[PDB]
Order: sequence, then C-alpha cells, then structure tokens
Amino acid sequence: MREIVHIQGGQCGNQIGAKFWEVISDEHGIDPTGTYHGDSDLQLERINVYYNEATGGRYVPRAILMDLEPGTMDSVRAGPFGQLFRPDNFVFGQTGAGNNWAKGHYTEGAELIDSVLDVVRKEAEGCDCLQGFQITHSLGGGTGSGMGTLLISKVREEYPDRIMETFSVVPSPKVSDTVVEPYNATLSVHQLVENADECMVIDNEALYDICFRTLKLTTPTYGDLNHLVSAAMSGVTCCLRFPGQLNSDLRKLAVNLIPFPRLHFFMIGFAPLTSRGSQQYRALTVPELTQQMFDAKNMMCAADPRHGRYLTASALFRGRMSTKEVDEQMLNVQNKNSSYFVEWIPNNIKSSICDIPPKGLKMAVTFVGNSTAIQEMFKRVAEQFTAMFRRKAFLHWYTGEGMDEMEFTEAESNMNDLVSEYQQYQDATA
Amino acid sequence: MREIVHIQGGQCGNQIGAKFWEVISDEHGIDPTGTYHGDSDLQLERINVYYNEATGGRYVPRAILMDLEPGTMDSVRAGPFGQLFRPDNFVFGQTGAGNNWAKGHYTEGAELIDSVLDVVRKEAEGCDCLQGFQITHSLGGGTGSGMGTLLISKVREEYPDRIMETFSVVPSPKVSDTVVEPYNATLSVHQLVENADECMVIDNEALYDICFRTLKLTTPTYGDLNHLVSAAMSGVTCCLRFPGQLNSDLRKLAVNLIPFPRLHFFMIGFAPLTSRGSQQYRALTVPELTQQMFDAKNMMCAADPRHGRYLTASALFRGRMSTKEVDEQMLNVQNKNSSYFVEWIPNNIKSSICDIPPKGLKMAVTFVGNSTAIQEMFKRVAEQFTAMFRRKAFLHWYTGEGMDEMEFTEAESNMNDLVSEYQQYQDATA
Amino acid sequence: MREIVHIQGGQCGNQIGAKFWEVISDEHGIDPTGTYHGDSDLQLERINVYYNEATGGRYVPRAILMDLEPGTMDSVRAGPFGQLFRPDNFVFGQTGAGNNWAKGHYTEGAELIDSVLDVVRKEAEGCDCLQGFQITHSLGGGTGSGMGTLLISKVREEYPDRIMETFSVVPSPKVSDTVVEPYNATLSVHQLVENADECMVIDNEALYDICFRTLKLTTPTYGDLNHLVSAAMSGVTCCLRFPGQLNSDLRKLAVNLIPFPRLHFFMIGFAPLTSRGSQQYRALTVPELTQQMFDAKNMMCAADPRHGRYLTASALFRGRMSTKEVDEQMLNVQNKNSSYFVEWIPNNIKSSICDIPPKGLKMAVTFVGNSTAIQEMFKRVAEQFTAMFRRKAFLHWYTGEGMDEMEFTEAESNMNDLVSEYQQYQDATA
Amino acid sequence: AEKYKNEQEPKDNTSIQRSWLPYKDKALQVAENNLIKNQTLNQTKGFTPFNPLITYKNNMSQVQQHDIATSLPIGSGEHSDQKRTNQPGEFRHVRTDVTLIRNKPVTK
Amino acid sequence: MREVISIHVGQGGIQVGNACWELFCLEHGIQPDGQMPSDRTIGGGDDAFNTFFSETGAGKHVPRAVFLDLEPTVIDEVRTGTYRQLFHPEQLISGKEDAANNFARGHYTIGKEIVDLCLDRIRKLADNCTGLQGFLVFNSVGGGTGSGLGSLLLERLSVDYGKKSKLGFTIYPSPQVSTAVVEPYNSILSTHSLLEHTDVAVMLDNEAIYDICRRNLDIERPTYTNLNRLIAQVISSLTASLRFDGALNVDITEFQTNLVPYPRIHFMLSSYAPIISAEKAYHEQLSVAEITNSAFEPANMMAKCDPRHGKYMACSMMYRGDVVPKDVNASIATIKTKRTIQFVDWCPTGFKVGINYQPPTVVPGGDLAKVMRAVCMISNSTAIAEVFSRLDHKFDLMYAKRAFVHWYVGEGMEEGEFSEAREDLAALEKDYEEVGIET
Amino acid sequence: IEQDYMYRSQQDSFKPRLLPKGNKASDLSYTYTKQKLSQIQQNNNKELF
Ligand SMILES: Nc1nc2c(ncn2[C@@H]2O[C@H](COP(=O)(O)OP(=O)(O)OP(=O)(O)O)[C@@H](O)[C@H]2O)c(=O)[nH]1
Ligand SMILES: Nc1nc2c(ncn2[C@@H]2O[C@H](COP(=O)(O)OP(=O)(O)O)[C@@H](O)[C@H]2O)c(=O)[nH]1
Ligand SMILES: Nc1nc2c(ncn2[C@@H]2O[C@H](COP(=O)(O)OP(=O)(O)O)[C@@H](O)[C@H]2O)c(=O)[nH]1
Ligand SMILES: Nc1nc2c(ncn2[C@@H]2O[C@H](COP(=O)(O)OP(=O)(O)O)[C@@H](O)[C@H]2O)c(=O)[nH]1
Ligand SMILES: [Mg+2]
Repeated sequence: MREIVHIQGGQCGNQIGAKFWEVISDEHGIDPTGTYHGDSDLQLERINVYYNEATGGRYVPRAILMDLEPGTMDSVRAGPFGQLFRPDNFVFGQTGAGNNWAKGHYTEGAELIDSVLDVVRKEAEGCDCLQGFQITHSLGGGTGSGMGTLLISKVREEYPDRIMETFSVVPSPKVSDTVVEPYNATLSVHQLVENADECMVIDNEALYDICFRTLKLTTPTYGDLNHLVSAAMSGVTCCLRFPGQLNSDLRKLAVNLIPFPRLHFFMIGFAPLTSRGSQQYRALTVPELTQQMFDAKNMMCAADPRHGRYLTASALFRGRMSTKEVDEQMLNVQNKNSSYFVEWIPNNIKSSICDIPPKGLKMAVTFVGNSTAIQEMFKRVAEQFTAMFRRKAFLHWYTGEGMDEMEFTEAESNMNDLVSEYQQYQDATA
Repeated sequence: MREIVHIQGGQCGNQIGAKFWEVISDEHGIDPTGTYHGDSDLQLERINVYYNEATGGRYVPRAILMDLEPGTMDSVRAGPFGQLFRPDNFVFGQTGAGNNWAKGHYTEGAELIDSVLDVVRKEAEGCDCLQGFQITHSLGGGTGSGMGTLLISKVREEYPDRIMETFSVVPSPKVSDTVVEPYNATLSVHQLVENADECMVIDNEALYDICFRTLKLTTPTYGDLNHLVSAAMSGVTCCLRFPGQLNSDLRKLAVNLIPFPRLHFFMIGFAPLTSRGSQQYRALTVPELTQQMFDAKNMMCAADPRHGRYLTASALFRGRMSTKEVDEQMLNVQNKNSSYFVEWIPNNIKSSICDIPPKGLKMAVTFVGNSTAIQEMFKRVAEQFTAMFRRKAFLHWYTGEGMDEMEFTEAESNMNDLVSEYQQYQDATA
Repeated sequence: MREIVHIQGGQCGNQIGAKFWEVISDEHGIDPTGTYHGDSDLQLERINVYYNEATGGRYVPRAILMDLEPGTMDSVRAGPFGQLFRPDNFVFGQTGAGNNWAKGHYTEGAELIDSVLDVVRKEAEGCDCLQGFQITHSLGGGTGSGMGTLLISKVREEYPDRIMETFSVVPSPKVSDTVVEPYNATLSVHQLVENADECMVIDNEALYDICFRTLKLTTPTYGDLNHLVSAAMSGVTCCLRFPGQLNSDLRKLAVNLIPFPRLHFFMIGFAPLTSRGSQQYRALTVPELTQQMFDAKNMMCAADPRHGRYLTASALFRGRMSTKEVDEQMLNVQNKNSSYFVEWIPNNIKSSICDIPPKGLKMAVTFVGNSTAIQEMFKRVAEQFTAMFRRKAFLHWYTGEGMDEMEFTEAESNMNDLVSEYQQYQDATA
Repeated sequence: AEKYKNEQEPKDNTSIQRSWLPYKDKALQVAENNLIKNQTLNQTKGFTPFNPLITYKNNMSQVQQHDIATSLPIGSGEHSDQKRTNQPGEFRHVRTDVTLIRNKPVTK
Repeated sequence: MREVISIHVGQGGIQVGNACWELFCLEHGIQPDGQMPSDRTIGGGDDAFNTFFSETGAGKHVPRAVFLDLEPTVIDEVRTGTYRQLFHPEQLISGKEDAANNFARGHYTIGKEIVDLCLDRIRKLADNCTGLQGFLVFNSVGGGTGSGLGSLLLERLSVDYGKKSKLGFTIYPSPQVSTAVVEPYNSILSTHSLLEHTDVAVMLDNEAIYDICRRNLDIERPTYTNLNRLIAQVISSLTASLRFDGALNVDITEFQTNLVPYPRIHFMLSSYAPIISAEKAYHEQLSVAEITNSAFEPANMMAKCDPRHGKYMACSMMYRGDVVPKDVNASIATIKTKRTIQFVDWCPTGFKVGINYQPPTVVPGGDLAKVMRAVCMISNSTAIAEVFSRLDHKFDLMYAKRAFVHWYVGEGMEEGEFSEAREDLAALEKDYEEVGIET
Repeated sequence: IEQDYMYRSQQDSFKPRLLPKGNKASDLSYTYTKQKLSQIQQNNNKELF
C-alpha cells in the first residue's frame, strides 16, 4: 500500500533518523518494546507505510542503517527506542571515511555498497507496491557525503520511476566545523542534482537561530535541533498515513513544485513555535499559523526568501479546521506580497488538509517552498571552493584515490550553471 | 470593533500604563490570572476593545511596553497585575538614555525602534477594525520624550487616518527633578504639534496640589497621582465600551473640540473627588458635579483656567440620571460665566451620557477643555530655555551626538509661534 | 547641434575631468579604445553633444587639458580611459605656478594663453551651433584659479551671448590645504562674478560628510569624491541628451534661477544615495526622493540652507514617473516650510522630468538651488583675508609681480559689496 | 512606584491613606494574598531565606513546567535533565551487541 | 578494536613515557602492579582500555609500547621503580654503551644490533593488534642515541609497514638555553631524517614549558617531572577521542586529513589551556570563551615561537569536559573577528572542532588544578620557520671552522652528509616562505 | 576596428536560444516508461517455437 523505506548514513544522518523514528513511534502509539498501545483505530490502519510485521504482533521499521565506522551505531542501539531496529539492517565498516569524499566514494564506498544495496533490494522487493525512497545525510561529512551519494546513483539505476527524497544538511560558513568542507560539499551537490527528485536543504545555522530567537531556550543541544527536523519530516507525508479533506502524496507535491526538472531544491519550515514562558499568551488559529509560516526567520535554511522570488510553494495543514479560511488565507498572502511571487505562474500555492494533528497538539503546518533565493547558498560555497582550489590546497588527499582535477573542474561548471539557471528564471517577465 | 491599542514608554509612562491597566481590569472584573470573574453580562460585550483572547479563555491586554533600560519593566513584571502583559511585548535596550533627547531619538532610539515598530504593526494588523492609538509618556525625560515621539512620527506616517491621543507629563518649575528639562521638553513640544491629534497635558504639581486640598490626605505618594490619571483615562472612553443614551467615540471629541488644525492641546479633570472624612456627608447630584467640574482648582494643569477663555469643552457623564438636568446645568453655567467663553461660537459645551458609573460610585464626570490658558504652561518652559541656551549650558551633550544647535533654534521658534497663534483668539473679537 | 565643449584647468580640474569622462562614457557606452558598446539606438541620437566623429567610426571627447606642470597629464593619460583624448588638446607649461595667483595670471599665463585660445577657437568653430562652455577648476590653487579666471574673462568677449558655466571647488577653513587660500580665492571671485554666467560652489568638507554619514564607508579617497561631483555634474545636462516630459537645457535653468545678474552662485546635491550594504527592499519613490533632496545634510556645501531663505529651487528628475505627484510634492514642501522660502516669488520651485534614469537605478534626481545661505562662505573668507591683508605678509610676492595693493582693496570692497547686496534681498519684504 | 509599608500607625499604612477612593483598590489585597501564599509555599518546600522577599519573585509566576499544545513538546532542553558525576572512566564506550563480532567470517 | 603503539627512544623519550603511562594507568583505573582492583569489573563490551592496554591471559594488563636506549641507567631505574611489575620484561630493550652525543654512533655503528630486536618486538606487538591506527614516537632530537635510533627506526618502519600513520612528539633544542654543545649537528641530521619519513611532527621546546610553568603555576623551580606531566596531559587530550564518548569525535586519520595542506609541510606547534594551580583555581570562572582566548596567546605555545610573525594554515582544537557547540561556535566567531591573529588567504575556514565528554583527570602529587573544562591546540603556522632558521645559524658558525667533525667522520659518515643536510634544510625553509604569500 | 565591428556584430546577432531541455533523471524515467509501454506488444506478438 505505497509504503516507503528509510535510508540514512553518516553520523548526522544517523542521529536525525534516530529521533525521527522516535517521533513516529509516539505518533502511532508504539512503545519502545515494539507493542501497540494506542487509543484509536486510525493509528493502526495505515501502519504498513513504515512498520513491517513480526511474530507476536510487534512492528519493525523498514530502516537501513549505514556508516563506515562502528562508533555511531553503538550509540543508536543504546539510546531510547533503539530496540526497535533490526540487527541485520546494520551494515558497518571498520576503517571510516576520514572526511574525504574520495575515500568514501571510490575506495571504501565501492567495496561496501554491495552489502548495503542487497539489503535495499531485499527490503524494497518485499513490499507489495513501493512508493519511493527518502534519505537523510550530511553534505559536510565523509561517509554521509561520499558513499551516501554513491547509493543514490545505484538506486536510481535499478528503480527508475520511484520518488527519491533527500533531507540534506549543507554546511554554512558561520558555524563551520571542518576545513575541507567546501571540497566534499561541491562534489556532492553536483551528484545530487543528477538523480534526486526532491532536495530539502537544512542548515545548522538556521536551526540554532530558531532556538535562541523563537523558543528562547538558553542551552540548545543537537537533540533539540534533531527534533525540529524530525517534526518537519513527518509533516510532509502526514496525509499519506491519515485521512483528510484533501489528499496529497510525495508524487503529488513533486508535480506542483517542480516547474523544471533541474530546479528541485526546497526550503522547509514548521509552525507553530513558542517559548515555554510565552505559550499561555498565544491563541492558535489559522491566521496565526499562516502568519508564522511565511516569516523569513522561521525557515530551516540560511537563505533569506525575501531576497528572491518564490516559484512555487506548498502548505500542509494538520487537525480539524474549515476549508474556507484555509483557501482565503492563502489568497490573502498572495495578494499582499505580489512582489515576492513571480508573475508568469498565477496561483502558485498549494493547500492540503489532514484531519489528524500531531500528538499533543491541535493545529500544525508544514511548509515546502521552491525559491530562487536558495542560489546564494551555492554562491558562497563556491566562493570558498575557488579560493582553496586556486592554490590546490589539500588536493593530495583527493588525488590519492585516482580522482583527477577534471572532476573538480566539471563540478565547478555544473554548480555554476545551476546557479546561473536560477537567476535567469527570476529575471524573466511575460 | 473600533478597538484601540496602547503604547507606553519611559518610567512615568510605564507607571501610568500599569495603574491604568489595573483600573481597567478592576472595571471589567478580570483577576490577575486573566480569568473573567464578573457578575453582569455587560462586562463581556465589549471586552475586545481593550483585551484579546488566547488558549484557555484568558484575556491578554494589547499593550506595548518599550524602554532603553530594563530597570522599570522588571519592576512592573514583578508587581501585581504584571502577568497580564504578554512577555513578547516587552522590548528594551541595555544602555539607557540618561536624560538626553538625542540618545533616545537619534542613535539608540533609531536602532531599537525597528522591533517595537514591528510589534505595533503586528498588533494593529491583528485587530479587526482599528480606531486609534493612545500614548502615555513623559516630555521631560530622556527615553520617553525622544523615543516616544520618534515612534509617534513613524506610526502617524504609517497610519494616516486613525485618530491619535497622548497623555503627556510635562515638567513644571515648582516640582523639578532634573536640570535639563527645558531642552528635550521644547524639542518634543515642537515634534508633537504636527502629529498628535489630541494631547492631554498633565503636571505633577497640579496633582499634588489637588491631593493636598481636596483629598486632604497627609502622606500621598506617586501611586495616588498614577491612579487619578488612570481614572481620568478610563473615564475618557466609557461610552465606547458601555451602553448609553448619547454614545460618543474618540472622533466625536475631536470634531467638537478642534476648530483649527493646530489647536489640539487640552486639559482634563475628574469628579467627584471627596475627602476621607466627608465621604458619607456629601450628596451626589448633577449641580454638585458640574460645580466641582468647573471649579478652577480641579484641573490637572498648573495653568489657571481663569486667566483665559474656553474655546470648546466636553463633559462625559456616567451612570443613570436625567438628560434635562445635565443640559440645564450646562446652559446655566455657560450663561453665568459668559465672560469666560469666547463669544463668536455659540453653545461651545458638549455633553455625553453613559449608562455605567465606575465601580462603587453612583455618578462620575470626566471633563476635557480647550482653553487659551495653556499659553502659560509653554511660556514658562520657554523662559527657562532661552535663559539657559544663551550661555550654551549642557549643550555639548546634545551636540556630541550629531545634533546641531540649528535644531534648538528652530524648535524654540516654533513654540513661540504656537503660543502667539493660540493666544491671538483671546484678544480677537468677531 | 547645440553642442558644448569641455575645458578643465589645474590639478583639481583634471582629476574631476578624468572621472567625469569615465562616467559619461559608461552612460553612453564607449569603451576605453573609443568604440561603441551600448545596446539601444538612443545612445547615438545625441552623441554629438560631447563627441566628434573620427575616421573609422571612433568617437572622441571635446576636452582641452591645461596646466603648468606635466605631472598631471602624464598621470591622467596613463590611467584608464585616457586614450580617448586627442594629444593635440594637451597643453601645459614647463615651469609651474607655485600656488601663485599672480604667477598664473600675469607673468606665466600671458605667453601660454596663445596656445589654448587657438585650440579652443578651433573646437568652437568646428561645431555647427555652439551652446555653451563648461569648466572645472578650484579657487584654492594658483594655476587652476589664476589662468582660469583669465580664461573666462577673454573668451567671454569673443562670445558675449553664449552661456558660460563653471564648477568651483571653493576652499574651506576647517579643512585647509594652503596658507594663502584667502588671497587667491578673493581675487578669483572678483574676476569670476562679472564674467561667468553660472557658477557652482563645491565644498570638500561636505564631501567628507556625505561619504562618512550617508555612504557609511570607512576610508574615502579622492577618487570617491570625484565620483560624487561627476554624478551631480552629469545629471544637469540629462535632458539635453535624452527625451523627457519637460526637457530643460542649460539656458532654461539659467533664466529661471537667477533673479538678478550678480547673483549666480549655486549649491547642488544628488539623490538617492544609499549605503554600501543596501538591502533589497521597496523602491525609491518620489515622497522619499524629495525628502532626501531638501535635507540640509545632503547639500554639498558648507553653507547651511536653514540659515537663510531660498530664492528659488530646481529639480532634475530621472526616470518614468507621473508629473502630478512631482508637481504636488513641491507645493507640499513649499507650504510646510514656508519660512525658508522668500515670499516675493510665488511658486519659486521649478521641476523637470527626464525619461532615461541613470544606469542601474530606477529613479534619481538632481537639485540646483539658489539660497541666501551662501553669504556665510563669502563672509568667512573675507574675515580671513582681511586678517591676512592687514599683516601685509605673503603680499610682496604678489606685489613684486606687476600689481600693488590697489587691486586687493578694490577686490575686497567689491566682495564686501556683493555680500551687502546679497543680504538686502534676504531681509527684503513685499 | 511606591514602598508598600503596613504598620499600626495610620499615617504610613497605605490602605488607611489610600481609602479616599470610590472603591476598594485591587492592589493591596492582592499583595497581601500573594504574601500569604508565598509564605505557605515556602513552608511547603522549606526555605527560611532570612526574609520572605527573596523567594517572592519566583513563587508568583504561572509558567507551567510542560507545554500546552502551542509548540513542539521538546521540553525545557536536554541539558536541563542531565546529571554529572566526575569519576575517572565515567564516559567510556560500551560496544553494544550489534558491533561485537568475534569469529571474522572468511568466505563471501 | 582500535589500537595505537607508542615508541620511546632516548632518555627524554623514556622520561616522557613514564609520565604519559602513569597518567594512562590512572585514567583507566589500572593499579601500578597491573591488575584492575575494582573487583566489580565485568565482561561484554566494556573493553574501552584496548586502545592502550591488552589482556594478559591471566590477570594483569600489558601496555602496547617499547622502550629503547643504549644506556642502561634509566631502563634499570624503571625496572627498579614501583612500575616494575607492569611492563613486559622483554619489551624494554637496553644497550651496553651510550652513543655519547654522537649522531654517527647511533646511526651507523652500534644501532644496527638493536634495530633488529626493536623491529622483532614491534612486529610481535603489531600482530596482536587488529585495528592498529598508527604509531606515536617520542625522542629527544638533541641527543646521540635518540636521534640515531629514531632516524634508523623511522626509515625501517617506513618500508616495513608503509601506509600506517606516524606521529612524532620530538624535542628540538631551545634557541639559547641548552645542555649539550654539539646539538646543532645531530639536530639538523635528524631534521633531514624526519622530514621525509614522518606524517605529523610537533614542536616541544623546553624553555617555553619552563615559562608556562613559572607564569601560571607560580613555581619558581620547575624540573623535568613537571614538563613530562604537561606533555602527558597534552597526549591524553589528543588521544581522548578514541576511547571516550563525545558529541564531535576525531581520529588519527581525522587529524592529518584536516591539518596538513601539502605533504612537505607538516611541522606544527601545540598549546594547552587552562594551566592553573589550586590557589588560583577558586577565583576564576574558567569559561569556554576565556580558555579558548588564553589558548591563542603567544606565551602559551609549547615551542619558543611567536605566531604573530606569520600566518596560520589550519587549527585543530579538542575540547573535553562539559562544553557546548553553541559556546564553542561563538568563541570561534570572536577569534575570527580578532585582527591580531590572521590567516592565509586561501584558507577561508580553518577550524576543526572535536568535543569529548570526559573531563581531564588529575594525578595525585601533581601540579595542575582539578578542573572540568580543558582545550588543546594543534596549530600549523608559517611562523615555524624561525626555529629552523636559528638552528641553521648555529650550525654554520661551527661548520665554517669544521669543529668536532673528526669524530663524525671517524665513524664512517662521509663529509658531504653535512652539505646535503644543509641544502635540504634550506630547501625546506624556502617552501615555508612561498606558501604564505598571496595570490 | 572594422573587422572588430564585423566580428562583434556577427557574434552579437546570436543570443535568443534557451529551449529548456534538462533531462538526466527525468529522461531516465521517460525512457523506462516508453519501453514498458511499447515492448509489451512486442512481447505478446512473439511467435512460439
Ligand atoms: N623535556 C624533557 N627533555 C629531556 C628530558 N630528558 C632528557 N631531555 C632532553 O635530552 C637532551 C639530552 O639528551 P639525553 O636525553 O640526555 O640523552 P639521549 O637523547 O638519549 O642521547 P644520549 O646522550 O646519547 O644518551 C637534553 O637536551 C634534554 O632536552 C626530559 O625528561 N624532559
Ligand atoms: N543538525 C545536525 N547536525 C549534525 C548532527 N550531528 C552532526 N552534525 C553536523 O555534521 C557535521 C559532521 O558530519 P560528519 O559526522 O563528519 O559526517 P560523516 O563523516 O559522513 O559521518 C558537523 O559539522 C555537525 O555540525 C545532528 O545530530 N544534527
Ligand atoms: N505621575 C508620575 N510621575 C512620575 C513617576 N515616575 C516618574 N515620574 C515623573 O517623570 C519625570 C522623570 O522622567 P523619566 O522617567 O526619567 O523620563 P525617561 O528617562 O525618558 O524615562 C519626573 O519629573 C517625575 O515627575 C510616577 O510613577 N508617576
Ligand atoms: N574634490 C577634489 N578636490 C581636490 C582634488 N585635488 C585637490 N583638491 C582640493 O584643491 C585644493 C588644492 O588645489 P590645487 O591642487 O593647488 O589646485 P591647482 O593649483 O590648480 O593645482 C585642496 O584644498 C584640495 O582640497 C581632487 O582630486 N578632488
Ligand atoms: Mg642515553
């Protein structure tokens, strides 16, 4: 019944997926031991989208766990909800990636991808009717970036018509934790546009910014940042698992958000968000949810969406509500901000309603937008890349695995052309 | 429905606003926790004028608090009824103004005013039908007189048609707390005439004088003056919140009180004020109320009403009475004091009636008057200003922050023209 | 047709001229080698106003560069865009003037003015119908001011009907470069008042103020100052080269601005001028465009316009804007600030509109206003000069070169006469 | 804006001085009730902090510990619910059963 | 599963090995005899100590290290001290005659009968380890047997193993305060030896640590034990990420991947913070921003060098304790804002941040105060050319008059070796100069 | 300068050609849909042996 498998790699990918399965399990009322303890039957009707079936009535997720070192999967197994993961699904190497794109994409990635791909093939064919793939990985790391994009190339070759979703984390110059990030970031972005149907950029600079400003919590931790990402992940596929006034799956959103096949980079946000000391003073209504949704500071990306023009946008609503206000509120925001929407695509906003809100809430909104302001991320990354590349700094590591400068050269041109393409469509009038 | 938003700045403004919100909460029967505990249904029909609604049925005032130093807002938060105000509406700096107009209007005021302007815009767009603004600030202070008037200019530019009020505490020579009062007082008086639609001028000296004669209490305190001003403020807008025979909103006051565009400086008063000893020995009737109303010592300004002539006046009765008696008393007083009213305008007194007296009172009257006696209040301020500015005393603090003495020269000139054009009608005859 | 030729004098003139010709060439699309690189047909409709046709289709400017030292020509020729000029127009002395107005006017000028008059007559007769001459120089130096004032003096008697405008960089005492600035400045004004049809005063002090405050750039250089002058200089003849709603050539401005023949000194300013880190928001509409125009800070002269009354004003708008709002704003500023305008010219502001905006900008405007505020700059120079003339120092070198104290006395008296007859109109009433 | 002083002498009792109002002001009774409530709350916990005013600041806030369905239930933060001893060898690795292999398989 | 092997050659190497190994035993709770005394120890996967120690089959744990020296005094002192029962009897290789401050003796004449035993023991240690990360080398450059055996052993290991990482914590002579007289000769010769055969080299000059101890710990008469303890703390901070849980962890292949731009340039200097005594430990907040700010001060460098005279190329920073990523990010933002510290143009970002949860441990009888935060620095900078320049200046003064060279030539070494060493050191100095220029 | 004119004019005379036809993952999915839609007929008309 159009289920989707989960794939995650690297340290950043593993931690995001470690909390995503925690939120979903709470959403469907699955205890850490694997037993259903819900209240309503709607929680159990469409459980097959994520969970398989085992003896004794326990449910097991169809998640695949990959990394080139055993250190990370020791932590995910010891954490909460860690007994819900298949011991056979774990596939690990004993060497690591060393923050090197070449090492994780040519030498160890090639010699390990055979084992993980067999798990993917067995997991995918077991289901009656597949729906697509979703991947969580980081573009600043070694094994998340290198072998992670190698699997994407292999999967797209064997499963052509399926939908490929990627919750990607690119590095920002402000909060930097690696000197060699521009190399393995640009090389992955060139590969990402090759095959991925949908790309959803995430920045730690933006996620930190929300915690200091919006939630007003003094000491944020990676566990707090993972919760915001996991909340948005379940939102985009909310209506695929529950009834609603209007239905929308992953394929439907791709149709209404991709004017051209190469323009498949989205920026996402979630509402509502309020600090603990300010929750009692806020009234939750459809006007309030949509007011926070378009706010620039609410995005999970470092790009400012008011520096460019939206091409397409989408909004998914959770909980019971009236279709009259939902229709008119999207109408009002389009009329008041006609300068921020390009003029050759009238009615460039999508609405969807699911009647089951997230656990512990009454109304929730997930936003996915295609904007031409995302290009300033690739501009600043390529700005740092060319500064290092003109002096051939750190290049002896990459050349040591057979990769030549031609791959570096063609990564520059393809990245520049993608940036040049976004600007041209923003600079277009009827 | 024709609701108003409240803006307060500076220490004096914050104290007046806190006391006023206490009085309004008492009138509407709202406990410090924001839960309605009234007895009559009339207390909820128009609650939206001053209060919003949130989750759990608690009501939040739509008030905005701004300052440059966190000293006073930390006190109002910890004081009683301090939990009503929304924590997001507290905007403050960290440096303070130090009784310098430039520090609160050019450098520190400008950098901080963006956030408070955004909050004001959000609150104004949230409400259904905006009716106007009311401001409480002090003209003799640093952050108040400067930042409040900068915000006044900004909001008047942004909303051109909405009516606007100010309750300004202008310094007086008899009770002096600062040596640099004339400078920023003159500057703010210059900046107010072009933007403020209605000004309610107040002195601390007049309030002390009232407390020492009429109230006859040995040891008054700043709380008493605060509560008198709050009672007057609440009495201004009684008919817009409660039913009556002659409903009169804020625009009806301006039309009946402003003959010429630049004549909008009023002096207010309240009745009845009774000593503690003679509380039960005094009868409450319309003639007594109007006699105390037009007693010259009941005004909240140091200017003597008997040194000039009234242009127009307005009285706002509250409680149950007879329309004939009120009109007869107004006619009688206007006929017996014919020399005190300018002759070329007939019947220059307006009366309005509301059906709800204050809490624990039978009848109450709020009096607002436009009289030429305001010339003396500005005359004495300008007298100090020139005698101090001729020697250029304390002027390097102002000129050390981008301001030129040409601004002082122009500000002094505009005040003199205002006084002359205001007093020309005291001598002009038809 | 109705062509004007450019002649620049002194070190200051060549620096200003070097940037001005780079500015104009960019507007009309001429490369460093003199070949067209524009995109529209209108770039050649009136290209003959400043250029000549050369064999092969190349365009060359009508600039005559004169000086007493070759150190300026060999520096401006070797710079970029220096190949456009014809070498035959390069005329320079071999000895230098040494900041000596007498040397630049009596002993060394007399033998070299034979060459400049030959070339300037050739250029003047080459055009079909001459319109006027424009000159850039400074009154603080010797060669720029000395042979300068002499040059206008004689070319005037050959062309008593053609208009003559000059841009004057008058020195300021707060930021002074030469000890003998009062001497050569007073003499230059005497020879310039009775010869030039139009004169514009430029203060280098104000140029620092604009760059420091509005531009908010840390380190300005002489190049940036030259760019500020050229931008205002170019906009004066904007409608002379491009069509517009109300085109107004130089003669039109000359008639409308000077009420009397001896009052032809102007102050100029430019708008809009934004900071380097200008965020992408809104657009520069007329209400904010005209607000920055009349700001006293935006003026490029040390004379504060609020110290006197405006005799008249003129605005040169660039862009596609409606005439109605342009007209009514000028009525708005006149009514609001009637104190700064002389009452005996009703509607004393002239407006012009040009359809071609400056490159890379939506709407721009240039201000040329004649106000009684310039008497301060004359008064302050006279005080310095009379202090430096009683001492009889630095005079024997002026005296020991063909002249005596009679010229200085008549120059001071005439300059005093100018100020006296300039203040009478300020205090005159109708 | 005033020093709340209550004593037997009427000239400095505030309530005796501010009785000229047409009604009973809702600031003095609220303050007294707050003082009594803070005293009782301190007795429940036990603070005796040398004066009742020290704990009065944070005994009046209505901030609930948990969320009220207007934001994501992430709590007050991971760092809030963390305890720290400092014995040597406290944070050593555990090597759970998933990665603890023994026999090193030889064939493929 | 992951292991490292420590190699100690020379008296300085052994006297640093003593301190680092006592610190490791105290960190992992191993008593001096060799057995864990807790008696609550269990099996399963609690084998966090396998990085340094190894099960002995019955009881104790044997460290993965060897000691080399041609002079038996220090090794006999180790065999007599309280750590007698810990080390394996056979893995303490000792000679008969000292090298006597001569590079030729320890590299051509008497090192050949010890190098074979050393390789045999290293192989017998390496076959035991299954996840061998790499090697650590401790030696004193300004000493005969130290430099000679270090050179020969590095050359042999480069061909015996190859791709395994090699890290060297060597001790160059101080610019003006030194003990020996002929240390420039063997210093430059060992510089050539380690230029093309090591992966990462760390500067460990002595008067720098002397000044650090005098300024911070208020000790007017420091000795070698304090220096060894500080170096042991540095080593533990560097290696902590292998065996303790942390938010952001690094490895040996993590360090050199993000720290050396070119194969030739791998010389770098270290720093530590905070260094404080018990008396001053009370009255300081010891915030992360404060300790990171103190870490970049020129007076805290472990080598007598001033980074203000050159540009940086990379910075690897390791935190341990209870630090947080947002605070460390703010600290790096402030450091980047500061103008006194400047980087090279072709390195826009230059910070690698590792965070470890384990707070530093304290040795009873030590000097460092017991703290809950610490930061270690491994910075590669262009300003390191000064130390090579000063050694070159000293060498020429004696080589012009050919002092002491008869002893070097009577042991079989040809005269041209000095010329080759000088040429190659000059070539190295030029490379460091051309790297730091702008494009 | 005249050959500069000619070269620049002829190189400028070529500008407006966009034809958006980016197809890397879309084309791979496209050629699969066409194959399965067309090769079923070729499968079902095959002659038995
Ligand atoms: N920092 C530090 N340096 C030491 C220590 N012990 C010896 N050294 C250094 O070693 C140098 C002298 O060489 P030694 O270590 O005594 O002997 P060697 O290096 O083994 O060479 P031989 O003299 O032939 O035995 C001195 O200059 C010291 O710098 C120590 O405990 N700490
Ligand atoms: N948002 C988020 N970012 C993370 C998390 N864990 C690590 N990162 C980021 O990932 C980067 C390091 O990635 P890395 O672990 O080297 O990727 P890998 O080598 O492919 O496993 C760091 O800069 C972190 O900012 C997480 O749980 N959430
Ligand atoms: N009625 C009343 N007036 C006050 C109060 N507090 C201060 N003032 C007056 O405000 C003046 C000082 O203004 P200030 O608060 O310093 O202005 P600011 O610095 O801009 O906030 C004094 O002259 C007081 O008379 C108060 O609680 N009630
Ligand atoms: N705006 C501007 N002013 C200049 C420039 N060069 C010199 N000046 C001013 O001109 C004055 C000196 O003029 P000077 O060079 O002696 O003129 P000259 O005698 O013709 O060479 C100084 O006070 C400077 O402020 C320039 O490039 N731009
Ligand atoms: Mg020895």
